[PDB]
Amino acid sequence: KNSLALSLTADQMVSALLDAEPPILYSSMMGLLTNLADRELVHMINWAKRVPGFVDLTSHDQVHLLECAWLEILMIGLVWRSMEHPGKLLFAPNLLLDRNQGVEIFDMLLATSSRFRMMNLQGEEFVCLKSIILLNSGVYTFSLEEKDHIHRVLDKITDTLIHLMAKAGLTLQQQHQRLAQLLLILSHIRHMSNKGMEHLYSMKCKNVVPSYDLLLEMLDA
Amino acid sequence: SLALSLTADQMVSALLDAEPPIYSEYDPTRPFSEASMMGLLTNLADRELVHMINWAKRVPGFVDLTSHDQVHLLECAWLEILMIGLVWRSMEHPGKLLFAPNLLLDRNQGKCVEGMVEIFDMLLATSSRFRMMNLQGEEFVCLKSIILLNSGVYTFTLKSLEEKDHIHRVLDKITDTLIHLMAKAGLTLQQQHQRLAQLLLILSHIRHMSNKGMEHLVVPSYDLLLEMLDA
Ligand SMILES: COC(=O)/C=C/c1ccc(N(CC(F)(F)F)S(=O)(=O)[C@@H]2C[C@@H]3O[C@H]2C(c2ccc(O)cc2)=C3c2ccc(O)cc2)cc1
Repeated sequence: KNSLALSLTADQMVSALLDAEPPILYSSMMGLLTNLADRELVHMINWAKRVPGFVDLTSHDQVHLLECAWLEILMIGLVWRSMEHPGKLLFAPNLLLDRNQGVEIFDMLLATSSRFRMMNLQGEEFVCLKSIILLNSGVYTFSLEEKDHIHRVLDKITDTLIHLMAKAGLTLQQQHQRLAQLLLILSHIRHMSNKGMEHLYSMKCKNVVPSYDLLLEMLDA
Repeated sequence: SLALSLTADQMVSALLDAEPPIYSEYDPTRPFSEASMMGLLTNLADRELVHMINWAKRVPGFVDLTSHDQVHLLECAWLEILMIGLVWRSMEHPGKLLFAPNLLLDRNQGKCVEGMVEIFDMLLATSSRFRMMNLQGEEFVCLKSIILLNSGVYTFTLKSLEEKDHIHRVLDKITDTLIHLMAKAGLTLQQQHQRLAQLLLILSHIRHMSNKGMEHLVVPSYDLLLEMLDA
């Protein structure tokens, strides 16, 4: 493809993703969280359309990626928002919870926030990671041209991460180490998403996960 | 500990040397029932686990951890480790899963067990991805060791902070090792960072498959893992 996305510099990629960032939204615990997530989803769709390369995909492939990524995306945002509140999860500025208000999944989310803190994760890195989640989470479960495009965009995001690190003065060795540390946390975000989904099902909340058709209609709108 | 003093070459040699052996029951009644196929796979996994513990003990850094932390890591990783091994064995058999030399199954056979075809299809896609990437054996063994160290590190006092820090340093050494292998192969710096990312991103898919596998469902107990570690 002669795609605009593939011509982007590291700086343009960061700029696009920072510009696409949704606002931090305000708020029965499950009731509150469901209402918040539902409002977040609307923003997520519109954000996804702004991730470079995402709209080059067929509508079907866009929906597939969103279906596979949505809860991981919510989670990573939660973790980012909570990074400067040790021991707490900032679901919203008016819904900031500690463990006691929880717990298995709460504890996993808190450990991720601690990891982000210990690594001094930067906003520019965060937005790259969130975009990787969107592009990567569904890419192994899809056509050939689409997968190739996704992987080329993913490679651009890698290049962008490395450029950011090099600009901040990290040595080559530090760059590769940090890249790996950031990407390895994604496996834990996937794990938490799967546990979350298993828990949404266990609480009889199958209804609240967005369907293929819901996402499709939301993308078209 | 000297694990963190290893060179990239020594890390690769240690991991290659540590590799566990590769059979299923001879002449099982075929076709399989749901019960009989699950019986075969359970028997195979159970025997593989014993060799997995022996392998884990030889992953540089692993035995520096407390016994409790060793078991925690194995509890979190065991299914992913079995699955990556399966995917690796299956690379040169497009459309098939080489559970054992004598148990080579296609996706239609996954249908014999309720819920299993979906996991089979994900495993097959991973094998195709490894093939498309020309995954090398030296890379494979690094990735498998990453899984062991990474999967449970986020779900663990001064001691605990030192345990986590040690794990992360060993993970850093394996990263360095992967990069060295790539640089030695002649990849450009850009190509190196790209391939590293591509490989680590597949690990999130392996996680996913393990989680789904665990669900749809014979899981090894804390006590069994601990006994095997001590023996
Ligand atoms: C009646 O109220 C109750 O008793 C039940 C209370 C309760 C409350 C949360 C629980 N989880 C574990 C966590 F986050 F708490 F640690 S979670 O299921 O994995 C699930 C995941 C994550 O936390 C839940 C919630 C969610 C998502 C979609 C919905 O439609 C409704 C809720 C998430 C979320 C993350 C980021 C964000 O920006 C917005 C939402 C578990 C029991």
